[PDB]
Amino acid sequence: AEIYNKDGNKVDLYGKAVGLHYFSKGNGENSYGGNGDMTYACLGFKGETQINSDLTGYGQWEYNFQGNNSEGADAQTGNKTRLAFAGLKYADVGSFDYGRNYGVVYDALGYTDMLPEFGGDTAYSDDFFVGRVGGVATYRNSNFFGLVDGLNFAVQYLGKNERDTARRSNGDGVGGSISYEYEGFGIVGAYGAADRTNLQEAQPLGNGKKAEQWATGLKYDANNIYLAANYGETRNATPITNKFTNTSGFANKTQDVLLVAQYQFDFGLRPSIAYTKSKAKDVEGIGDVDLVNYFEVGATYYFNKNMSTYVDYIINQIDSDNKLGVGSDDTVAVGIVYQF
Amino acid sequence: AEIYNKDGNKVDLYGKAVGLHYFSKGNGENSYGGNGDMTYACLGFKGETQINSDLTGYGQWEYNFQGNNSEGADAQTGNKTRLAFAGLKYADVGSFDYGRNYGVVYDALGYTDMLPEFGGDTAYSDDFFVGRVGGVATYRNSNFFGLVDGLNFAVQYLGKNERDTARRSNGDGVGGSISYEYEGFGIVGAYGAADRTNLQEAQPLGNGKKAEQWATGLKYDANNIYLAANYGETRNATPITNKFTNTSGFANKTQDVLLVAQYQFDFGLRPSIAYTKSKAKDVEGIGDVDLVNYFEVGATYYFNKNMSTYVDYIINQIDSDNKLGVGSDDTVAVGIVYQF
Amino acid sequence: AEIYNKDGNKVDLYGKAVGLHYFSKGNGENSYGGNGDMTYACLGFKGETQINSDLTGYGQWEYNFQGNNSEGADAQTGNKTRLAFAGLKYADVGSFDYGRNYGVVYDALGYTDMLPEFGGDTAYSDDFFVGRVGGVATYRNSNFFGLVDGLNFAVQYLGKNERDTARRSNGDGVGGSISYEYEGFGIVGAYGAADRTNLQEAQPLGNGKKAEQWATGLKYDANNIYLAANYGETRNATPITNKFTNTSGFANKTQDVLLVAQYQFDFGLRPSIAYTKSKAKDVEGIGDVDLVNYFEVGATYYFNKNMSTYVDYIINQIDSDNKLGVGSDDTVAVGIVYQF
Repeated sequence: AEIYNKDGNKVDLYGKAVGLHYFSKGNGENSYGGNGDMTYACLGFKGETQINSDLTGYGQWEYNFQGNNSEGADAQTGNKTRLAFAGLKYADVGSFDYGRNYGVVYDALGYTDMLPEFGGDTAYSDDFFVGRVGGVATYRNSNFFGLVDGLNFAVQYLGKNERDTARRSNGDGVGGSISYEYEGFGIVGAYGAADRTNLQEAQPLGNGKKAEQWATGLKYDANNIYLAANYGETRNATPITNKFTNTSGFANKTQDVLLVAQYQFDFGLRPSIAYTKSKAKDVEGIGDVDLVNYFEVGATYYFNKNMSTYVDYIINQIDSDNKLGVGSDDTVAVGIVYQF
Repeated sequence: AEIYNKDGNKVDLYGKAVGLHYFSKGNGENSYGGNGDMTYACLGFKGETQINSDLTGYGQWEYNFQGNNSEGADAQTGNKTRLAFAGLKYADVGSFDYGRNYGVVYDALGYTDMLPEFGGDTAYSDDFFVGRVGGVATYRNSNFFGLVDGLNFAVQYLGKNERDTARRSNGDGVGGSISYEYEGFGIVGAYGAADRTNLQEAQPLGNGKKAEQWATGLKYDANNIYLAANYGETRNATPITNKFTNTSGFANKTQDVLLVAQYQFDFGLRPSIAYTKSKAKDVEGIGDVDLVNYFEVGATYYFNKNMSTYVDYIINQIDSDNKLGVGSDDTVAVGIVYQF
Repeated sequence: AEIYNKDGNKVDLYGKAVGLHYFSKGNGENSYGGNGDMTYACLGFKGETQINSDLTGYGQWEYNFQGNNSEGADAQTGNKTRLAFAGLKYADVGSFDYGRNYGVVYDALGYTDMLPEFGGDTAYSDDFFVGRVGGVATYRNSNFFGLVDGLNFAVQYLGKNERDTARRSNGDGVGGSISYEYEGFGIVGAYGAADRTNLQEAQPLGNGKKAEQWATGLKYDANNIYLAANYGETRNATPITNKFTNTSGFANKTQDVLLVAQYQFDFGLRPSIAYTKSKAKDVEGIGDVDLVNYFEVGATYYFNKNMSTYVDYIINQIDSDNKLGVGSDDTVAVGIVYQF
């Protein structure tokens, strides 16, 4: 909600309270999304100041406050800053920002990341260019310097992040994307390669000294209709765990397909139908193994722009003999969202 | 403070900075409330949107930021989300919300939870239905569907929370309350029973497979006067620790009495007089032992609706030979509160 | 940004998103400021209510959210509340506040704590009276009860803080300051002494039962010019670590000199030139050792009051044979700040 707007500076303080619950049989250990209370709340700000007609400054921070922990020792579990960056937009020359932000490949994956509660399986956090990462410098151009409406691109420099954990670490890398949007249609191609840290390489699964990720996306967004499609691949980038051996590392290779179709009724109901499949190839010891494989049926009802509720049902297609131990049970999310 | 209110959506951003200090002899280890700096600050939001004339959506999140930690490793100690839920209110049909909220028995205990700094001893957190818990679905009706002014009730479903700690865990349960308020008078009855988790049962103290809690309250609230009274009981629900053996678990049984009398002078001074006693029965090994037992004399002065100060003095009646090791020294809290 | 102002109560919600990066050779282990992403964001509030013409209440809380952590286990690293206090200002009698705030000696050190990114080396946190500490009661008088324009003083009572760490602990103490400001000129003297805790005394380095710190400052602040100077000394107060032996404690004695000169161009550019040197004396085992020693060249450009960028370059004068192991490499900070 725009809580401030004077002297060319407007601040938007936003946030949401999400009452959420997951339903899965058993202890949800073998299910797709887990089982039980998953309530949480978000709080963040979006600032934008007009330094003059062509130059705009801006900044954004967003935090995740878990609402399913006790007030005891476990109180902070799951709490984190999602975004934190600042930047400048200049006329038609483009924009540049730095800090914790979305990797460029997400410019692709963003297409299908539209399910009510699940979806966007391949958009992992602190995983190179697919989701939110720290230390990214990002340049973005819109409409090819104003010369070609609908043609956009971005380049992104990822700075090395040596964390205590191989899963949350990364070496330096570069990534870019090109997308074109013409009247309800949109197409994108995104790609990024990077160095893997010593620790990442010291992991049991996966083998290489470079990490790659590219995805393409197609979408039809108009007339209350939303059909989007994604296909991407990766090398030594996708994090995987062998639940049996308790071994971890990255998939040597994965081929990812995400499909989504939705419709927005004028009365507030937005039904959703999706399909996701991500399969690892050449996993040391296992061979080819599905990481994600399901159908999704769900719906969101919007009371207005501030209130809504939804049910997200995952019809898991992963089978019980999945070599890595990926769960095979279904998961049903019900939630009630307030937001400003 | 209502920082936003447009298009039927109003957001209230609130918070307080509390300079606080406890005075107790010794290392406050044997005193009632501890000794030293207890400064803290709170920040939260309360949103409410009018979906139309009969339907209202809403949400609330509230966080506790300890202000007595260093900027070192201990910086996060005591930090937590107190509330986090969303819900809908429909005409005279009632309201329903879900997320982290107050257990139904607190509908009773809330009566005497009015001391300047202490009080509400029996309203523990993550303790079934007495204080704030996670995963509660709560339905509340006011004025019996609009048919009977002053008659209100609530039912509440508690979802199982299996935490690493027996103290912060719980099984599924149900609770409800009925209260009636007629011209300054108010009466309530609250009750809830629930399953105890494996771990809770694996504890040394307490013995059962179900946890119960009920409290009743009477109050006179009018003409600058506030006299409230509470009496409740519990079975295998109250958490207790034997400081000697370092053993823990829950009291098999407790009988709780809380008394409060206060007066609001027109010039801002609100003196307070209270009495609290909670006694455990059949504690394995000890027998009958007082958990809480004191008198309270204190005062709050309100400069205005945003500023105030207070002194809360606990005249501890617990004696030095208390079998569990509950402290016997007095505690005096002084604080200065700014709030918006 | 003043987001609220009604009925004599105004709240100012402020914050900033800082994209920041450090450049140092090697693993920045031997450099002055480290190497890599140092992005972060701040959020805090400042409230002030007019209880009447002479009496003002107020409160302030400020939090630091690190933006260079992953969304994993390390997510909370570096997060902390910087300030948290409440107080009252009465006519010309002065003000008094309590909670986490700035120690009185900082009334001196504040003079030179003006570098774009570095500087204020001696203003440590949770280090008695030099930086932010918890549990400080502070009385401040301005203009000597209104009788002498420009004459100000403060007294401060520090309450004992026994933390798990000797570095973050403190015993009771008292401190005061006197400063005088006449037309662009300002002079200050600050001093404080305190008890050292058992644990602090149990440390290998440093020897005493009392901790002292005093600093004086001179400054010329006018006509776009800023020249400030600080000289202070300490006894058993400055925390020091022997990187070789991995030993820690406090310097028996230190002599600190901080120098700063800056100029604000009308077009937004504020160049900066500074010099800092802090040298420990009588360090058990080493003798005299420099703790900090460098020159600083840097610049800040202000697009407007909400946006800016800067480069801070540290020309480290510490030499590679520094007995304690203090790093000798240079560090260059580049950052882009959005703030409201």
